Amino acid sequence: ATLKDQLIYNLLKETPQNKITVVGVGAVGMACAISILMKDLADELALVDVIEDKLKGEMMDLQHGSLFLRTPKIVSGKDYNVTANSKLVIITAGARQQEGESRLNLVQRNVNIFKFIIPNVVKYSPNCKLLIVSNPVDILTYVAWKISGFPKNRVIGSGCNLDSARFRYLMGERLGVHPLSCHGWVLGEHGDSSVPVWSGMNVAGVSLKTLHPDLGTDKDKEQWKEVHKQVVESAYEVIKLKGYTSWAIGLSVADLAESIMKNLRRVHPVSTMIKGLYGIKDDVFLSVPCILGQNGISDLVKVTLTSEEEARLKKSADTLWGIQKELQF
Amino acid sequence: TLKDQLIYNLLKQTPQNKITVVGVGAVGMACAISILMKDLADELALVDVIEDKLKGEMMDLQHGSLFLRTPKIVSGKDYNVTANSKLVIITAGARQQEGESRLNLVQRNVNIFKFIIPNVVKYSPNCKLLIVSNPVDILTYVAWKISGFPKNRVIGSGCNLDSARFRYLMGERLGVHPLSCHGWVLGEHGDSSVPVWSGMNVAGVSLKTLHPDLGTDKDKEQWKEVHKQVVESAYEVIKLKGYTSWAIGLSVADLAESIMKNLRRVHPVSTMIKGLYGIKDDVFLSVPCILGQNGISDLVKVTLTSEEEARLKKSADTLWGIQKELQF
Amino acid sequence: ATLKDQLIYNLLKEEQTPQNKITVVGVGAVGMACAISILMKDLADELALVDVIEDKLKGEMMDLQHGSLFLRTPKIVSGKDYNVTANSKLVIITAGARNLVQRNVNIFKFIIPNVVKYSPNCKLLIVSNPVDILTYVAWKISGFPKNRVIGSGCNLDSARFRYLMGERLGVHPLSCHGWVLGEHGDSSVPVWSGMNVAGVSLKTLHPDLGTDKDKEQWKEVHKQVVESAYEVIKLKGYTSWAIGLSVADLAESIMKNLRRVHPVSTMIKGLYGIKDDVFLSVPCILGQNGISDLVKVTLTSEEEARLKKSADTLWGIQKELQF
Amino acid sequence: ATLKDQLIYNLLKEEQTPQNKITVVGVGAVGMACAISILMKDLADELALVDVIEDKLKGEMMDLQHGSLFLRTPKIVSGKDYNVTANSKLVIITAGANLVQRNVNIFKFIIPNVVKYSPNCKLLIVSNPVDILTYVAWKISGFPKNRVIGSGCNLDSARFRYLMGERLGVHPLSCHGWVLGEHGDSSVPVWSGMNVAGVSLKTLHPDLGTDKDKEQWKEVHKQVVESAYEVIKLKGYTSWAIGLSVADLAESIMKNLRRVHPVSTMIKGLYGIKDDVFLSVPCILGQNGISDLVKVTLTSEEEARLKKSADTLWGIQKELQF
Ligand SMILES: NC(=O)c1ccc[n+]([C@@H]2O[C@H](COP(=O)([O-])OP(=O)(O)OC[C@H]3O[C@@H](n4cnc5c(N)ncnc54)[C@H](O)[C@@H]3O)[C@@H](O)[C@H]2O)c1
Ligand SMILES: NC(=O)c1ccc[n+]([C@@H]2O[C@H](COP(=O)([O-])OP(=O)(O)OC[C@H]3O[C@@H](n4cnc5c(N)ncnc54)[C@H](O)[C@@H]3O)[C@@H](O)[C@H]2O)c1
Ligand SMILES: NC(=O)c1ccc[n+]([C@@H]2O[C@H](COP(=O)([O-])OP(=O)(O)OC[C@H]3O[C@@H](n4cnc5c(N)ncnc54)[C@H](O)[C@@H]3O)[C@@H](O)[C@H]2O)c1
Ligand SMILES: NC(=O)c1ccc[n+]([C@@H]2O[C@H](COP(=O)([O-])OP(=O)(O)OC[C@H]3O[C@@H](n4cnc5c(N)ncnc54)[C@H](O)[C@@H]3O)[C@@H](O)[C@H]2O)c1
Ligand SMILES: O=C1N[C@](c2ccsc2)(c2cccc(Oc3ccc(F)cc3)n2)CC(O)=C1Sc1ccccc1Cl
Ligand SMILES: O=C1N[C@](c2ccsc2)(c2cccc(Oc3ccc(F)cc3)n2)CC(O)=C1Sc1ccccc1Cl
Ligand SMILES: O=C1N[C@](c2ccsc2)(c2cccc(Oc3ccc(F)cc3)n2)CC(O)=C1Sc1ccccc1Cl
Repeated sequence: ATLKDQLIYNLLKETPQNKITVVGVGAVGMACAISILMKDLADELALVDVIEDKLKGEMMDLQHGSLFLRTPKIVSGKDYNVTANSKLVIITAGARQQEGESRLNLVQRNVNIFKFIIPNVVKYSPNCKLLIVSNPVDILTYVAWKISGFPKNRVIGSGCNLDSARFRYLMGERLGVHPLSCHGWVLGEHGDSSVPVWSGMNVAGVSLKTLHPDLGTDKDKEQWKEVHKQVVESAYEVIKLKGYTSWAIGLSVADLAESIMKNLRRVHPVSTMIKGLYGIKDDVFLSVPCILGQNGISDLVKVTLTSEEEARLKKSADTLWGIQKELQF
Repeated sequence: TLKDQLIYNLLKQTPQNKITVVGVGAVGMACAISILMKDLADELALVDVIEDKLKGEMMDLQHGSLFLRTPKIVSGKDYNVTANSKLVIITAGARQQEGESRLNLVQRNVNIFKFIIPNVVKYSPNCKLLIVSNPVDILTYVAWKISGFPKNRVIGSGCNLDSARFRYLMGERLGVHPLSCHGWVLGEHGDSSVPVWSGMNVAGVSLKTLHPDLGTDKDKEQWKEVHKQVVESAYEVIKLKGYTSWAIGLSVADLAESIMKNLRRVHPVSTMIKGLYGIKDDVFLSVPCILGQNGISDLVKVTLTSEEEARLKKSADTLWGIQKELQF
Repeated sequence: ATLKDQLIYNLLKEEQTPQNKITVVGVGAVGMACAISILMKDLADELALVDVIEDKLKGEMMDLQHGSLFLRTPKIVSGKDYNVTANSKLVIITAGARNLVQRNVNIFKFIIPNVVKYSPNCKLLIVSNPVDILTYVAWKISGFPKNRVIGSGCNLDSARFRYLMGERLGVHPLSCHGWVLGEHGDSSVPVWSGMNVAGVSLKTLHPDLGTDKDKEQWKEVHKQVVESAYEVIKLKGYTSWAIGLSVADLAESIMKNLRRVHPVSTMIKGLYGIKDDVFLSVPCILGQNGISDLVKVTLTSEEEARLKKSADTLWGIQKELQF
Repeated sequence: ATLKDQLIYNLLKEEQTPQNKITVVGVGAVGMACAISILMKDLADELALVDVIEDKLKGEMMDLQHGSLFLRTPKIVSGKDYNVTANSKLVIITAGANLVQRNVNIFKFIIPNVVKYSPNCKLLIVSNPVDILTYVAWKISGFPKNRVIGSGCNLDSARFRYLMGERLGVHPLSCHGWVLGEHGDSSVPVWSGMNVAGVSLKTLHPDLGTDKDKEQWKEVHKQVVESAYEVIKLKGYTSWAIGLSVADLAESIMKNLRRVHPVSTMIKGLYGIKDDVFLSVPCILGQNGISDLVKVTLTSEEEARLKKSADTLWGIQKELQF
């Protein structure tokens, strides 16, 4: 008999219980993978990409670290059979933006990628929650929702989670306080058009807007509006300096994955179907504070916005619908 | 100011558990993320020669602060940023191209070390040095010679990764988690590494006793192939993704953990093995070491078979050959 | 209107089934140490507590709930009725007052049918003493396959042994390997042949290891394991922290399907000349289906005889039990 | 030669100073809950335990030591002699016997013994009445106010957030609310700062925390007080919730996180308080203890409860001999 048979007596012959799939093993996908592995959120990790060499190499590199991890099974493949029975599927797959090329071009190029991915994911994990990271995240969340046929609670966009995370870091740096104790919400459209909700900004329940009524206005001597401007600046700066962003997004995604996998019911700024709110009548996804758990977005926090903040959200929803109506599905 | 209206200042201290990472490439950054997610430091310093990459990497880590428990992340080309580090991790250096040997990088990484090591020692004279840059065994010796530090404070990542990979492969063959599969890969980190077949066990049950052909050419199960798979492992990963990062990042954080927490765990790491196995030269290679707050305080004297001791001295002879032809 | 309705807009109605639920039966010193350790290791999305003393039970549940801000287990429940334990992945039995096998078999006769009724697919983790007999009792009453009925067995004995080994060598217990097998407690067997640091056999280096002609008296380390148990009980009246931690470690392998090897009590019929339905500790592979595999340890004639003697004793008691 | 010498080659002799040492004084239900929580959060490289009951102390130490295989704290020590506490970064006082003079007398022995072995430590006071006993520890130690911290309203605040969470169907982490002033019966819920995702509950419901409230949110604070008495009535004491809240404070101190916590501090100069009185306000907590304070703007009613508490505490404090 084999050494295995000489050493081990088998009792049982024969599904993963807390499986997570990462689609796209680029810099974002891999940072999501390592963060999830170090937070023990899954009993099985699946990786999918179209570049087979890179995919196998990334899987092997992770597997070689098994001794230091508590995720006993790490798999990869171009075939979505490796994703079967995932509780959560994270989409970080995307086309590399060409020089000159417009952003509407990239939208459709990523829609074409999504037209192949989403049916393959839903076929192997029909009851999964979809977590969209790929840009433009608000449009691609809508695309994922339309293709999948899933109820809106199971289609989550990373949205303004990173924007809010960056805002809190910058707030923290200005005040000499840990970002955990600095509260502030960046809502609406992820990226350039995001809305800092000045009314909600506080340390220990002390409203910064109450203490300083000029907060977030051009009338502000301290120019706190620059803290939101810097959120936008930092994204461009990181890309200019290292060519991409990975660690910050990976960490923010693992945080969302934690609330879903552990059914924590924490409130996060994530992209959801906001039709019926703030005068929005189109099928658009934008970030609002959402209760996140085992069934995805179960609830949403109704944030009271100023006329300016509400108009900004409306304008973003009109822009997103404009792109969404002209997409080829 | 709004800061003064909101916060009243009471006090107008040195970092207590500071770690520096030198070299922010794929290895350095994987070491950084692994250390950050294991809460090993109250302060993380990053050093590199590439300005842009350094600032970008620091900023990317800082933007994830909300999800971390390391309140201070700093970077700079000037080593004043590294002052009073408990542990300095060196990952700076030229890496293998597809198929290239680690010994081929020695000359240019030794020059890189001639600049780094004096700068690190100047700002952290009492730190422990953790060397990752390849060839790791020779570069650990180089760091030891340049620094003038006692041998206990100069640690090379060594065969820690080789042993982790071996245990993973053992685990996959037996259907057991690597944590429960015990086996030691010693000597040089690389082509001349030694799998110690005598110490391979699950729950104290010797695999060599149960299968006397273990690690021999007479083996029908070809267990010797598990070690070949360990030797080839970096070459295969380099061929597929162009470098290795995750596995080494994880193994370094494991060593950082034993040092920062003074655990006194036994790890296969690069060390001054003069006086052991008939070695009379200042050779650095992997043996099981007790790792704590003062680095390597103790060494485990592994009993090697005639053939296993042979293979280890072959590894030591190779490394000394390269080591001896070096001007400081 | 409610402030909840003014603040929160509901999207989903029906709240689903718990995915990673753990139940602790008996909220004594052992049960509560098991509970806090599992909570601080984030092994469960829901924790259920059961006891017969209703006031203590509610107080313990409330004390844990008040620490929620510092935890990642969003639901903590308790009750005398086993409906609170429904759909548990793992049920830990620490129930009964801390000779006493007959009163403990009788409470198991009430507890086990109640646990299996609400969680038919759970793994059973038995801690209550005599753990080896009570694991057999749980197996018989539940009707579960042997893989889903685990006794804490020699896990604590082995942990204590490794601690003492570590202290003697100046090495962390994690790097000190040694297995204490068979019957939990006084009759446990230290397997001297498997004792090592970095794969270096202590018995090979010192052939007198675990013998009376040993000048270093390493046999005393096992003697100290037994002595320490009595000492802790003499000094504080019970043991809680060490058993709590060891149980959370078992819970981790099970919940995370790690397939790590642990010294736990299992049905060892067919091994070491044992022909009866007896549960004794051997190294077991632990995962989502409980004990899927067992490590066949090579024992000396003396070590094998000690297990056979323990098996004859345990079967003697077991034979006379009525279910 | 010994098996240890045959197996291990020693490189270093000198084995010195613990880098991240924590001491727990009083191994009762509170002390032991603090100990296990700190051990499971890997906050220390060394744990020291002190008590007057020698048998219980050794038994508790041994029970923790037997769990070493599952921990990352390589050294657990105990003793009646404070030599075991030398060079602690943090010293947690949970020792205890109206009741104030009995505890003051216990503190007159403890605090000098702690300060001589760990002159640079931060003192974390849990023993009740925590606000008076934090003042007592500060007076006896002679330490600057930044290094003398009372657990204060940390537990009150945590309980409040738990109850808020249960009412809203939201995790306590996402439910924000501050309970300040005097720990216990006289604690002040700051209704203005209560929010979920920056949405002020008082703005949405102006009747929040008043008797005019049809939803009776004032009852959530009443329930915080009710729950403390209930837990004591049901199990005889509280341990897990306090051990966890202390471990959270220990984390921000040991890791220099600079997180904001409701803890007891010397509040002379604030809210018209002119006496040396300790009570809870949101404090920035790090490696030097309380480095900063958040100046919370309070209503007339909230400020009145806090000043009233300060007058009462000073009344007791002036009538104490030490
Ligand atoms: N939401 C956020 O805050 C945030 C932040 C940073 C980046 N991003 C986005 O995440 C995406 C990925 O970023 P990146 O840096 O990792 O890009 P990347 O180019 O490095 O990686 C993308 C990966 O997607 C893969 N891919 C392409 N087509 C695929 C397909 N049909 N199936 C599976 N995989 C496929 C590629 O092969 C590649 O490996 C981008 O769209 C980016 O804009 C979002
Ligand atoms: N098991 C192991 O020990 C192990 C495993 C994998 C890789 N490695 C080694 O780690 C090293 C780094 O690998 P990599 O993939 O990160 O290479 P990399 O090219 O991605 O990064 C190397 C970094 O070193 C920096 N650097 C060069 N000179 C420097 C200087 N004088 N000061 C500071 N920084 C300087 C570079 O600028 C670069 O950022 C290599 O030597 C590699 O072989 C070791
Ligand atoms: N296997 C080991 O290594 C190990 C180590 C230590 C203790 N133990 C055992 O664990 C058990 C418990 O220890 P303890 O110190 O917590 O005892 P304990 O007396 O403090 O607590 C026992 C609890 O069981 C409860 N109980 C009694 N009947 C019950 C019933 N029908 N249903 C539910 N609960 C019931 C009691 O009310 C009590 O709360 C003992 O049998 C003890 O010997 C085992
Ligand atoms: N939110 C809070 O601040 C909070 C919550 C709960 C309890 N507490 C307080 O914590 C304290 C302890 O609670 P407990 O349940 O553990 O009490 P306990 O009676 O169980 O334990 C107290 C311990 O203090 C020890 N002790 C007495 N004198 C001592 C001395 N001179 N030196 C060292 N140790 C000594 C006792 O021996 C005993 O072990 C009480 O004052 C209690 O009110 C505070
Ligand atoms: O950090 C980030 N790096 C990004 C990136 C990552 C790899 S290439 C580009 C990045 C950065 C700057 C503009 C930018 O513009 C876009 C927007 C959509 C699109 F399809 C392509 C580029 N994208 C993607 C992204 O969304 C973020 S977050 C961010 C972006 C802008 C403002 C504020 C925030 Cl918080
Ligand atoms: O640490 C412990 N405290 C105990 C206890 C718990 C509450 S009151 C008594 C304790 C101690 C001594 C004998 C004792 O009696 C028994 C009874 C039945 C039985 F199967 C084993 C021991 N029980 C329970 C227990 O099993 C342990 S572990 C242990 C016990 C004896 C020797 C070695 C070890 Cl490792
Ligand atoms: O949970 C708790 N259990 C307590 C206890 C602990 C062991 S015996 C009594 C507890 C509870 C109720 C009143 C009570 O009264 C006292 C008695 C003596 C004294 F010096 C201070 C307070 N003590 C101590 C304590 O401070 C808390 S927290 C708390 C207490 C009251 C209201 C609100 C909160 Cl958050």
